[PDB]
Amino acid sequence: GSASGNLNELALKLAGLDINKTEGEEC
Amino acid sequence: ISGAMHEEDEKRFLVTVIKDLLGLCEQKRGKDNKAIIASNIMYIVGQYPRFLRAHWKFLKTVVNKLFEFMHETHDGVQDMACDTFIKIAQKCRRHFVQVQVGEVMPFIDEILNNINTIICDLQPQQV
Repeated sequence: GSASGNLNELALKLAGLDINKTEGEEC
Repeated sequence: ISGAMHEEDEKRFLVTVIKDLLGLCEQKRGKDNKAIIASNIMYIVGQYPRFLRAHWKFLKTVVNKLFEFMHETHDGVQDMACDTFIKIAQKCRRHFVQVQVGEVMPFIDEILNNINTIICDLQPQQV
């Protein structure tokens, strides 16, 4: 098998994982 | 069940499991939820070195992401981040010392040049 690449695009997805950072929103 | 499937089934399965945990993480509101979801993805990845080992670009992204969470203030996350990091460094030790494809310098180097920026917020034990 050659296997060029694919997991590279699956990495940009993980880039979207919030939890804290700033978050300046409220009621 | 890590290692009970064929590496190829493992890949397909893990891509499905974490693509949707990531998706769930963005979905649920509240650091409490995101912290739980986040810890779990990390536990999972930690259990599948063989996966990580075969996919450098993903490995690197997980480790850099683990470095980010070492500055996370939400209770427990920092412990999760470090615990996962040690599993990964053991099981994937070579991939940090040898130049990987698409890179010019051993990843260890980048780590050594930033020890301080990375451990900044960590407690003594985590350090």
